[PDB]
Amino acid sequence: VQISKKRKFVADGIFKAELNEFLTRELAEDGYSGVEVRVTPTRTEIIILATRTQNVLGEKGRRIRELTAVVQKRFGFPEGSVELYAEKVATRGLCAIAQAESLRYKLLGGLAVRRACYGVLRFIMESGAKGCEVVVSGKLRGQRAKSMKFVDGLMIHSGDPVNYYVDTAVRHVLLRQGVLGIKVKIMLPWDPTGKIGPKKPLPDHVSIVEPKDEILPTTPISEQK
Amino acid sequence: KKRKKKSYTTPKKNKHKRKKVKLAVLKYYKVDENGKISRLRRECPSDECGAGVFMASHFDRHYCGKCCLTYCFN
Amino acid sequence: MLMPKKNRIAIYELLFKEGVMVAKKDVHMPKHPELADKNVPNLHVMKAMQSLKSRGYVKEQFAWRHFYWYLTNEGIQYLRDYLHLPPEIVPATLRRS
Amino acid sequence: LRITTRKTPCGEGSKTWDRFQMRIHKRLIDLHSPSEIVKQITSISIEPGVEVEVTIA
Amino acid sequence: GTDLVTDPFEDFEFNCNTKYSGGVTRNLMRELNGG
RNA sequence: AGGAGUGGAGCCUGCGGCUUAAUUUGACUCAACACGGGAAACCUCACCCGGCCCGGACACGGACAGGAUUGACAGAUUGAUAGCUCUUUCUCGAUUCCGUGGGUGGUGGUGCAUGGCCGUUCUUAGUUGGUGGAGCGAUUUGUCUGGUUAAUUCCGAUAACGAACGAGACUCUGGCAUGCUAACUAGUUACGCGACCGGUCGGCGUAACUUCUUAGAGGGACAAGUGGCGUUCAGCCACCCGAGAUUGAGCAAUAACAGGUCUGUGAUGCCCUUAGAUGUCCGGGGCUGCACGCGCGCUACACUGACUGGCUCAGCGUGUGCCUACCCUACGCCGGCAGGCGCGGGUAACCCGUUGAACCCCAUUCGUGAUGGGGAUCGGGGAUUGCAAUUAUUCCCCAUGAACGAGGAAUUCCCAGUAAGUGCGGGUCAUAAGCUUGCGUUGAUUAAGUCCCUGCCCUUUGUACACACCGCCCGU
Repeated sequence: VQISKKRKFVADGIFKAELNEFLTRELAEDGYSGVEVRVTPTRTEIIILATRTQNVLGEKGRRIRELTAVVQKRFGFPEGSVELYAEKVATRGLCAIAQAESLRYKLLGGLAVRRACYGVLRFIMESGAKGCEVVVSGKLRGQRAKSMKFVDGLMIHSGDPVNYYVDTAVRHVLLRQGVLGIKVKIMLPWDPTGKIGPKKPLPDHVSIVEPKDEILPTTPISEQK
Repeated sequence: KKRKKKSYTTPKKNKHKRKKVKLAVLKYYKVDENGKISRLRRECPSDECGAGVFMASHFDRHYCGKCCLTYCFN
Repeated sequence: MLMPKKNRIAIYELLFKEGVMVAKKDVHMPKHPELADKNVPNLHVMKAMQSLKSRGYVKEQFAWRHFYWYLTNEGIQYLRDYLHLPPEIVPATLRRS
Repeated sequence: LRITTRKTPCGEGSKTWDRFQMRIHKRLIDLHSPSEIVKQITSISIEPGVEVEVTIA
Repeated sequence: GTDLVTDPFEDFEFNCNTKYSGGVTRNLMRELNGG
């Protein structure tokens, strides 16, 4: 099947988005974080990064089998040409998807909203984040809809660096009285190499290398062996 | 919020159930009490269906149901 | 219900022979890309399996216009409670160790 | 690839638009070697996101 | 469905000026020293 | 003391009440009114001349071999190759036939129950803790006299110190490389043929690491140099040198609107319509008319206004076999060229294409001007080929004159490659545009200011206001 490069790339993006949404709503209870797709000669792998992999694979790899079967049967992959894996994410506290899901399940599971949100915030900051912000909007009891916002640390809002320095996620919690929106933003710490955060530093931060130490007395007398 | 506003006319309508006669006379009729019932005119010998194709007669232009078959001399 | 019976029995047989599928959310559509060539017109077949899984006692998983059905123990239990056919006709679920 | 949409899901407010943009960069490298070496050299574990195609003339 | 629970603290912060100001004040006081 | 472009001189649409049937649902100051990407013959239409197919897990009334659903133009319904003429009765012979119901859910209501998103307050610089000072306290200082800046931007001052958002930085985008990285798809070639009486000559001719083109790694601009003003601080002005001495945009705080969206959404709480589930029925007159009742638009004023396929000229992009058998088109059909027939190319720097009936310009010409100079309803020659077109698709011209040369109070937008003129792509889509979103091309007049109007911000001040002046309030 021949298809233009623009259409091919757009269809690849559509496939990534649809797959992400499907397995998000499928295994968000299992701490789903993200999906990556590697297309290589005869090898099309789908890596599912999730906090807990015990139920992502299930028992004897049943759930991984069902996921592979449904993905292949829906997207028309050749039989056995797609194998989807599942690996843990090292830093769960720096992903807004995982932490918004965690706050949702702490709110649904029974907890004071201020307590659950402050626990999430505390976990974000001991995970190493430079700052975080959780805003909970909706029915906070009563007819009117309130919105609370707990911001602890530092976070930028404007400019380009928000794209690679602030990671945000929005989730809907279905309560008996209505829908509650939870928005979590985490500002990643600067990290050269290792891919836990962003590589390039904040563009307004100018770092200075310390000039070499110089401790010499009035008369140069060196210590030699 | 707005429909076609078709409610002033026909407030209530009786059911369109037909009281078709149970005893078939147009379709099947014997009045001979014999196993062999025939037609006084030559029957169409077409073999694309069974040998007992049932054809009824009216004043003119009968409607049969599949292709509106009509008794004709080709 | 807008359903016949002959295609209904055929679709129960097909569902027995397959078990786990993914379907799109259409009703009157006889041209479904991934569920064609079953010796039967695709309208009745596809709606038929949608209704087979959507009676009110079997779950689903659906979004982006697509139904996802995995054979839980509820699927097999309703198989037993409704069709009363034991699984000794081995499904595609008893493999891949 | 440019796509310009209205920002609002409704039709209310000042007419504001989103100008989404996709850039597709493409390169060609031509050379002369037996196909065994090209199969050897394609296997370099190309990073995800880079579509690679090999063709013969 | 389920419903989220409210600490007396957030209840007071939300209903400090409402018909339920007296009740939330009393429940907060009961939280802080109710032994 | 400025103007340019005139809502009336060169192509229609949105909305507000009434002709038996039309002015077909949300939104009404900025912050509604070609907005819902809303260009609706069917289909998502639902004020349409009358209706038919289907609905059912939970408690139900008529408790099964016909209890009739969609296929005949003829001797008919107000349309309707649906059959209802009161008729009609082989095509699955379990489409189940009338009844407010939680419906294999409704584009049903509520955006005064919500989520998400968007708009705005608010395009301006604004906002906030901690510890410390002041006050009984609400609060205040920090967050400032002043100078400076586009900027709560800095200098500085200082009962505050140290910080956090916003601004800036940043990202994309132009503008410059006789430097680098090198390209059988567009651009060189003199060990060259397709040339005579020593000027390179187009399906083909392409061992220069490329200047035009493409795109990447870098460079380059910093108020850097000089002069002047200024606490000689931050800065401002001018001028050589420079491709450039702030190009567009994008992103964008805190606190808020009962702002819009339940008709974008298996995003949703609660509550509820028809047995035509907005389930279906390319069944079936719903517009688009013209008291500008309103809003957005289709809108150059004579040598400059116009014709030698005329040697200037585009660039942004789009384009086809998984439900796209509705892609972009070259070339040959020759009634006179887009074109209904053929035959090829292109999934694209490859073909359309050096962009298939081109601008501005050019003795059809006016030595002045109601003419040749610009289009006043409005007829033909062949029709892009669309279930209709008229009740929105469709292509040059014959000179019968258009108030034919600056426009009621009321107003909108705009500072240079800008306004305006001009066409070309994308979205919608079948080529579907007078819409929008972009792109080029021709190309200015004015201004380098101010707080007069309309508003915004930083301080002081008054207040009987706090629903915050569309406030409060006084007297028959």
